[PDB]
Amino acid sequence: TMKIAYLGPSGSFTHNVALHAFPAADLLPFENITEVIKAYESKQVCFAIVPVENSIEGSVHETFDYLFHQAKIEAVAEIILPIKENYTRFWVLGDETPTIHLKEEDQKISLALTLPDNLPGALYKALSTFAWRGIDLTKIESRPLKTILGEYFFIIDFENHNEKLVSFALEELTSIGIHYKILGKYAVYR
Amino acid sequence: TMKIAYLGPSGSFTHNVALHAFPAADLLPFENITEVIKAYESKQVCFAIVPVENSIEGSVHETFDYLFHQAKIEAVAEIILENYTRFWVLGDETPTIHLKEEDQKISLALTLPDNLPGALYKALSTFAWRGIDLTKIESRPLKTILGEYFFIIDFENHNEKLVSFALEELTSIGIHYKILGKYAVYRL
Repeated sequence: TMKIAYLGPSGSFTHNVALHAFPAADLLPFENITEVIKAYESKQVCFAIVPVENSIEGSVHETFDYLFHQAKIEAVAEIILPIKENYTRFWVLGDETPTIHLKEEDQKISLALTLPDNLPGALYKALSTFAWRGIDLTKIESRPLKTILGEYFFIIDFENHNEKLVSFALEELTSIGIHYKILGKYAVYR
Repeated sequence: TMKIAYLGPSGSFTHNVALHAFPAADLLPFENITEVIKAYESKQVCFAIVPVENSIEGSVHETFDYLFHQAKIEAVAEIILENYTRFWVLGDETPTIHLKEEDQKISLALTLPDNLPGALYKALSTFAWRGIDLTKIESRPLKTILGEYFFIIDFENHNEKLVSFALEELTSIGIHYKILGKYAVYRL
């Protein structure tokens, strides 16, 4: 919690976001999302703040590809910013849940799933696991696995209001042979 | 003397795709994907060739957004080789393509009830119980509010009457669809 990396330059939307999450902290700018996250990995900073999704353009490829393939870091808070495109989701990445007293709007968990034989055909099994328990899917996005055409990993968000039910959901995924990476468990602030 | 639009400039990857797919044709370049499709919409050309999926970036946002939000046209062929690996041929019927035919597929853009992604499992279950294999699932913002999307699914079109019942079932659930294409898949 001392030093915080954000997507530069100074006065950026991401800068504005990092100020609210960490008002007492030393905020250091980095030139691109990859370097922001690498800054944490190198232990220069304590948390990193990056844009992850926009209401018009969609998910930020750079953020999710790096977080899945390379990083061993989690989203620990989400802040939604109005833009005058309209709304963007920003994640606070780190190792602990920071204390943030902004208006809480939601609880979520984000997963990166890969399927057996990397077949998209078994996606329904993964979604049914959460569906039958009434855990609502709020987002799904596919990204290239960077192996061959037709192999992907999936970014899925679910409501995380009932964390113990979610835990069983994840256990069932495992029992089915579906592999997942937890990208984050976090509160959503607007 | 068929005129065909492709994503420019001359010597682009898409040119090269079109060059191999359509050796007898007059190939006209356009500056961006949106303009390529408009070339067809405006009847300047008989077909347009645009990238739909990239090995690194993934699905091409521009292509799918325009086709969903703005155009009322279908892909009539897919070629496996702004993007690098999957290309759609847009037009009104399937043209002669001088590549190896590999597959029959259909791509659908789905919207869900109250536009929340939560009912996606229903759309997928509809195809799953019939043994219709999905080969891709992508989403794009609906451009309404954050958390609202439309969903692109590609599936095998091996059994067309089974597909027809699936669509009926989608309908009965209140899931709506736009057919982005019914097409054969060709390999360069």
